[PDB]
Amino acid sequence: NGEMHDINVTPFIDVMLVLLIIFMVAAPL
Amino acid sequence: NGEMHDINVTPFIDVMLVLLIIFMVAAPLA
Amino acid sequence: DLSVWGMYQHADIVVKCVMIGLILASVVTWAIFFSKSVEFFNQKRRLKREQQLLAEARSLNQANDIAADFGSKSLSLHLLNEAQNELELSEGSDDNEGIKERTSFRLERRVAAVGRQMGRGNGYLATIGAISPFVGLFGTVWGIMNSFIGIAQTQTTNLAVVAPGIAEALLATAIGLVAAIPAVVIYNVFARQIGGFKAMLGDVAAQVLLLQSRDLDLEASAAAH
Amino acid sequence: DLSVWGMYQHADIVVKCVMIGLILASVVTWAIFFSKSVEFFNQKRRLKREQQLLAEARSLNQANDIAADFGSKSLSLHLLNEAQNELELSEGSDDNEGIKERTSFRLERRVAAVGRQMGRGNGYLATIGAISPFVGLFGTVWGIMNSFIGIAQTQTTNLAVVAPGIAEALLATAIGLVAAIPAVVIYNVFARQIGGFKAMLGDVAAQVLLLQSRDLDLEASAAA
Amino acid sequence: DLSVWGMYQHADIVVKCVMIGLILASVVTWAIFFSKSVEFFNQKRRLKREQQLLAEARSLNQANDIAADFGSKSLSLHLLNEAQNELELSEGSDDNEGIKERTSFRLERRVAAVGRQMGRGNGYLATIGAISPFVGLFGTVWGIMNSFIGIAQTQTTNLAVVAPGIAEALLATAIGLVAAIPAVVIYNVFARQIGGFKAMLGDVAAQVLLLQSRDLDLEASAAAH
Amino acid sequence: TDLSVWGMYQHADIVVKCVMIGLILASVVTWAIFFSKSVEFFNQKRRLKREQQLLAEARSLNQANDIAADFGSKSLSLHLLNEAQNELELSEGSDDNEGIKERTSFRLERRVAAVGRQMGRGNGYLATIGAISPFVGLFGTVWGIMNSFIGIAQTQTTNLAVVAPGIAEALLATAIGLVAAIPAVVIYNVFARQIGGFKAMLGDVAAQVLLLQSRDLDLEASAAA
Amino acid sequence: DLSVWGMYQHADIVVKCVMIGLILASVVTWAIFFSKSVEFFNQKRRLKREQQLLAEARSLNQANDIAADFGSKSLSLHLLNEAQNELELSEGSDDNEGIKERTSFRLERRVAAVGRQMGRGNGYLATIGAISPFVGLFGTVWGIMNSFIGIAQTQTTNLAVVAPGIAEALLATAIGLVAAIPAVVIYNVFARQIGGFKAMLGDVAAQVLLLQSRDLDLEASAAA
Amino acid sequence: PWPTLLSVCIHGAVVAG
Repeated sequence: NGEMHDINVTPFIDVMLVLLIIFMVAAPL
Repeated sequence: NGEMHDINVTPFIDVMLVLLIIFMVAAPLA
Repeated sequence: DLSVWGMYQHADIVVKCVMIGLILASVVTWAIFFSKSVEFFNQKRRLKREQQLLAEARSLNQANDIAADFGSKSLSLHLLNEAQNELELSEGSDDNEGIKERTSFRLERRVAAVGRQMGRGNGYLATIGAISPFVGLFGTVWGIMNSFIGIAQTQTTNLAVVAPGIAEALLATAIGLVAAIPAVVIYNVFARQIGGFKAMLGDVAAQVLLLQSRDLDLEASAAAH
Repeated sequence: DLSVWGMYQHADIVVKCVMIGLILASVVTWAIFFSKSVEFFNQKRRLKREQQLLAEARSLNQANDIAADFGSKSLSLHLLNEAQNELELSEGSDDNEGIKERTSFRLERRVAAVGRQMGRGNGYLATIGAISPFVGLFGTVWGIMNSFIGIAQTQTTNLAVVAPGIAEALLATAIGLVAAIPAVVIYNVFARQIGGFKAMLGDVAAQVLLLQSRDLDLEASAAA
Repeated sequence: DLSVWGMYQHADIVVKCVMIGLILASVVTWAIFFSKSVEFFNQKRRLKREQQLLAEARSLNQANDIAADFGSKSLSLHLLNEAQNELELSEGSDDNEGIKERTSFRLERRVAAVGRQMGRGNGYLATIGAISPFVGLFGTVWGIMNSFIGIAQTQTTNLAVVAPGIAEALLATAIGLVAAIPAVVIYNVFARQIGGFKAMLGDVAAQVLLLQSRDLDLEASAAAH
Repeated sequence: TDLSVWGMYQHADIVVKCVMIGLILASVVTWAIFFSKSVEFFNQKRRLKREQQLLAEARSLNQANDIAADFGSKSLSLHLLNEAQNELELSEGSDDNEGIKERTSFRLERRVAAVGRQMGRGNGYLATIGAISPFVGLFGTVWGIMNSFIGIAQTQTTNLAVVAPGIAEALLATAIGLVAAIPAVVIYNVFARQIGGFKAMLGDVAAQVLLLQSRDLDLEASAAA
Repeated sequence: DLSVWGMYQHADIVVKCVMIGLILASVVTWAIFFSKSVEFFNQKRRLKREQQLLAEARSLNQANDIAADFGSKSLSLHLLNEAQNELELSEGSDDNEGIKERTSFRLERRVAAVGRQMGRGNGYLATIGAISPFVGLFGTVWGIMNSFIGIAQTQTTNLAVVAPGIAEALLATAIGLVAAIPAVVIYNVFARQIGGFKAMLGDVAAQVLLLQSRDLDLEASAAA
Repeated sequence: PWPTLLSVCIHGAVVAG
């Protein structure tokens, strides 16, 4: 059957990268 | 065939989560 | 502030409409789960009893007599009528193989049609399971954007001033997975249920097809005597 | 500045190119949806009405007389006149199971050919749906990498300095998500509609074989 | 602080629920592994031994005489009974080809039915190994939220504040993987074992069909002479 | 002192240099396969369309030979037509036609499958590159992250500005990893679609050859009445 | 001094066990590759030669004589014996359609069995290719978690004392991917090799059925 | 056999340093 129904969550990698840079810059002040 | 021919997501997510946690210990520690 | 409701209250309109759209997709996922599960349990419980009766049948005429009281909308009754209908539509022909072939072909389609009809709503579960991570994440990205565009103009330095927005953002992907995971689990369960039921209905279709093919050969031998 | 347009104009060449690539993919998706849905809805609605009129027929010539006023583009008339063509091409033959098998084979090829043509656009919908997230990921990584290359220029840093650089890297994935979301929805809508259409057309072809097979056996049985 | 217990008992109620839910998913996957593996080995071993005995048989009558001493729930004796029953129910027929088609069709149904029955537990294995990564991920997102809520509440970035959120994210990841890895291994082990076993059963079924078919053709030949 | 996209590769560690070279080689081979395969696929498709549309008017297998005779030795449809003619040529002593019809159906089905399988020849590279290039990217990434933390552990500095260049190399290894992945997985899917379409279309020509042969045999048999 | 060997020598016992687990998985995937590479090379080389020998044959008796000097492990000789044995067990009968059916069913069983029996190792390769990133991930997650609870107590505000623990943890996912990549490569190579081999063996079986099918019809015609 | 032994030999050459 041709339908698609499985999770793709790859854009959350983008959020993790954005979190990584803001911790790197802001956290040690 | 059944040949692996696709980008699987979860190893990528989990290693990036591991890298995020690494910068969440290291960066506020510094 | 600083709680799931208090941060939903102090969120962005677009992040609110994501959280609302995800909660609606979640309640639809549970509504279709209870509705479909209660139907499949009744259709399986019925068909099991029909098979336990028809397993005792030894001729097609005896199978019609055994089936005579079954519910109108029962699947086994429909198939027995499907086989008997071909046998009377074909009445003028002595080509038995033809009758077997046309009957086999009809029963096959009807079994596929029942299996397909039983799967009616699953496109919602497939869509919700595939899409709800993406939209939940669109909630995160937009919430990060509409807070970071604020610090870009306000020249902020304290991560704390933006931590509330980041928490409100990350809640949208938490809600994202909470809609996604039930929908994938339930879609995989109903795919297995339909496979099991369609196979079991194919078994009841084989029982009538065998009874017909047996009686045609026995009647042909009785004529050839 | 604060604007989506201004930060697009400010962004790096690679990520601007990714944003335009994903916007053109979003446009095509929608072009495919409107182009398919207006034709497919009309052809679904057409075929159902043919099945309503044919479902009462009892011999293949009677089904032809029912179909005789259907338009030349009717799939049901295409199947019926094809089953009548396999009879007329071998009229001078008495191999009845030969006529049945040749007809069954022709209608199987025709139903597959119509079904395969009915799905014409789906390759783009499936690909844009599965792959646009990864094009968004490449766009972001490149922006995030460029922001660390910005930090490597000087010992000075503040999150107010990197803010537009991480905002353009986010915008690249926001465009990726807005392009992927419609494509997955539209692909599943057509995958379910095509499955129903394949079934309706298959059950019309099944009725044509049944009509032929009975009337051919009954004609042969008249010799008794 | 303490290495795991102290860290777990300090975690948020949502993460405690995810942890306990995944530990239950872990114990059920090991339970159905041991529970079905000892059945599966016994069914593989018995079917191998029955095949090794039936391999010499040269008529279906001889195949009954060698198989009749097999256990009351033997798979091979079930197929020999099935083919013998299709013959005894058909004894008025002169067409042997109808006996061959009906026997082939009935054995194909029974091989498929045992194939479904042997798969009984695999829905858990295939589901848990597919979704426990995302259930772990949801737990990490909650730990990440709790870290930013900590920062927002103290308005500071000190490591003590994010410590509980990252502790939660580590545990939810770790148990997410500990649920996934066994389920993916055990699912592949049973997919391979099912393929091998269902193929052996299909080979025994094919031997019965061969042996019956050859006998019917020799009986027809011996009458025609 | 300063760096750029190239300068970052020029200062990188030998392990991640070797990974980046691996992805650029995977990129140039996946595009070289695409242009080579695409130019073949277009010419094969365009030839077969013209051959089918020209064969569509044939009324007997003898006429189809006269139509096809000037196609050329590389023609798929002349090959299939010969296969069909050769089964009659080898069967010349047979009175039975049903055997010829069956053998020809079997041969032409194997030829259609063989041409479909033969067009797939390069696809092992496209599938493998699309599957491994993400992982092979991550490895480079992780190795760069390790080298950055090893740099701190071996030098006792605590300023994250010395980490930034090292993790820029790491994220670049992921970036080039996706630049190799995405074309390969897109192009593998595209060709899998184009193979299925071509194999089905060739099957339509094979069906016309079977229909012509089957029909003209039944007429030749009728002429004995 | 924290070189790869020193990091392994200075790691937690649980993550040491993860390193050994992945290294043993790396050993077994390369052992399977060398073991099966010579098997496919020898079995495919032999079967291609046997096919080019048999492609000349024009009756089943000629094929039996051509193959008569093939070695006892020859797959084409095994299929020719499987076909010949259905003739000698059928000797007292004249249902040629029955002999053709029974032979077809036996050869398709045997070709399926050889294919299944020749994909022996793939359960390891597919499993290791799927799970080796995740057991590597479990190793690094555990290593980080140890280093964190390490700063939870004996609080040390210095970044430089955790950096070894970060590298020792990351090495577990690096070793994970070094095991995973060969497993996915080798698995695809053998999936494609088996696909080609299984189809080549199917074409040999098809020639045996075609030779027998002609021979029985020719004999029945010559008996008229 | 010799494939298993050869695999641990190449891993022995690669682990050295």
